[PDB]
Amino acid sequence: SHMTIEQMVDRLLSYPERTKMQILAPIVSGKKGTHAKTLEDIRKQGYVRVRIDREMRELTGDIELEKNKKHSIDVVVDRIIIKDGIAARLADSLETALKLADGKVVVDVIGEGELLFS
Amino acid sequence: LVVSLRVGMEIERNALLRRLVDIQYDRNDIDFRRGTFRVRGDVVEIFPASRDEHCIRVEFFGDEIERIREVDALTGEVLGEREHVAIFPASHFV
Repeated sequence: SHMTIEQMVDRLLSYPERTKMQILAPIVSGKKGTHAKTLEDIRKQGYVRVRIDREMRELTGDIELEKNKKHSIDVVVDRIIIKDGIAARLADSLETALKLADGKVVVDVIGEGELLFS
Repeated sequence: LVVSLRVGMEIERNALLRRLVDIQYDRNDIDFRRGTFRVRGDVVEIFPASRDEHCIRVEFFGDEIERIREVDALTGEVLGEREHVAIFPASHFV
């Protein structure tokens, strides 16, 4: 239910060394609208990479979404590899994503599936 | 004492962080002030001590620098793209 950051970090640390992961903030899930204001704020906050409708796209690419169609937008906060000393970085990146997406974070494990924490 | 950065340079993100602290930059995720840096996952932004300089945005992919840009930190606007940059210490007293 309500995981601590320690619990989240320790779960990711249970993966083998060299495991690649992307830490995502699921800011919009299955919602209609252009989401122009959202994309603007995230660009203004200095983020680079987003996943919009399952396409990895860059911010400041002039992104326009159809208003009357549902969209999902994930901010790609970090792209990490499990290795010695990553603990603090995992914590920080997880925290950043949780703040962005109002207490949810998605971890995409490359070669495996996704983990949802909250 | 200078921290040299270039595209394709093999360096861990936290290694860059340590080196910045070593030269009197403070981590400040809550301020835009000169002589500090902020961290956003695999992006590190450095606000140089020098007046008239732009914020430097360093983008990592694994243990490699993939892109370095001059940016407006307040607005996120990209002002330039760089191959090579160098960060000197935040003070002349080291």
